[PDB]
Amino acid sequence: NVISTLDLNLLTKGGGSWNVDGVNMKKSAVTTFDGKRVVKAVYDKNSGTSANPGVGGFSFSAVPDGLNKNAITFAWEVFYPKGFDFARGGKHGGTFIGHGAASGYQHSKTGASNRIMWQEKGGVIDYIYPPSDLKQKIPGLDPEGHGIGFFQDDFKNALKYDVWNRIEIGTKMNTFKNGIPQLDGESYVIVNGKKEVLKRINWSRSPDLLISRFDWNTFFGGPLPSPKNQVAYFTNFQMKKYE
Repeated sequence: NVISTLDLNLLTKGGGSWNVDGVNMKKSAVTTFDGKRVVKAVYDKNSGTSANPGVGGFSFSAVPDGLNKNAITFAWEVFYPKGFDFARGGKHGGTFIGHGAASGYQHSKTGASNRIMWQEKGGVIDYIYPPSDLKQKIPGLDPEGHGIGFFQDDFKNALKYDVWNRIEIGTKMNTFKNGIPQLDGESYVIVNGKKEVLKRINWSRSPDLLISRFDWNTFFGGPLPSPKNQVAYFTNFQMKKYE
């Protein structure tokens, strides 16, 4: 079940056993909200990617003690005050495979990523950057342009207002046969108790390229940035056994 929980009071000083670095708090801050220790994620009007001038969200990287390189789940809760405008979606974060680019319109032969995005009206999708020059049998799973979305129909308006939404994302490596990846990797997403699973993934090209870190980086879009100054709260970041 839950292997460990991030202590947000250590987020800017190494994260304890989560081995956090790469921290960019931007305008966000660890605080208390609804009696929980949370991060208030501050999204300025017109914030998003670096193509957008406002400041929004926050980021950090973690390699927790106990990270299982073959399969692992990360989980968190998020509160959207009534009135929050989800626009046309944005990122939370997720699990990165191997080393090298796998996000931001850039791919690599050795890296992949499995992330949560929100969508319009509070939807959720699994958003995957697969590696360059690696066979996939899942239709549309190609390492070109932006990442590939899954579960569009399955989490429509899943993210509700004025409550703690529970989100999880699980990642399980493919196996290898004589160094050949076997198109048997998996992903799953859970939102407020509903689980959807994706099988038949090649997550890497070689048995030394495995699950390597959790990268958190929340922001609107691209391409559509935050329509207004607004906040959301994140809490209870957990690393969990892959179910």
